[PDB]
Amino acid sequence: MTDTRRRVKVYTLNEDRQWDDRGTGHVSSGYVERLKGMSLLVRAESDGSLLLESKINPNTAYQKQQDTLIVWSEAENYDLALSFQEKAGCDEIWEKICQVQGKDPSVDITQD
Amino acid sequence: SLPFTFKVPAPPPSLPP
Repeated sequence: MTDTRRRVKVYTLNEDRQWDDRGTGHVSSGYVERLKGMSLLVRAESDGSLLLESKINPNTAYQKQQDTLIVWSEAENYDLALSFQEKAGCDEIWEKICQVQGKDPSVDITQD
Repeated sequence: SLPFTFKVPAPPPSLPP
């Protein structure tokens, strides 16, 4: 029954500049009132909680580091990554990011 | 079968930013 198309693992860059597993979940996009924009939303698989709510900032350089990884700087000293079970799901979210930023989804980094 | 499901990003170097 578990959806795999949008199933992801969320990572944050830790104090040793390695990656912390913050849990598996499912990723969607939606407009978030207080962030004034389309945002990436992850619900945790462990308990359904809101794990991630990240505005798609027009100026952020998102990187498609592999066919199933999207990586970006959320703030200073704060780096995030979404790892996708399905390349098709990664492509779906990459398209939304590229649409928000006015970029062609063929790029692998959205800002120069 | 796949070995694992979830890739992880590379650990970033200190230099260059």
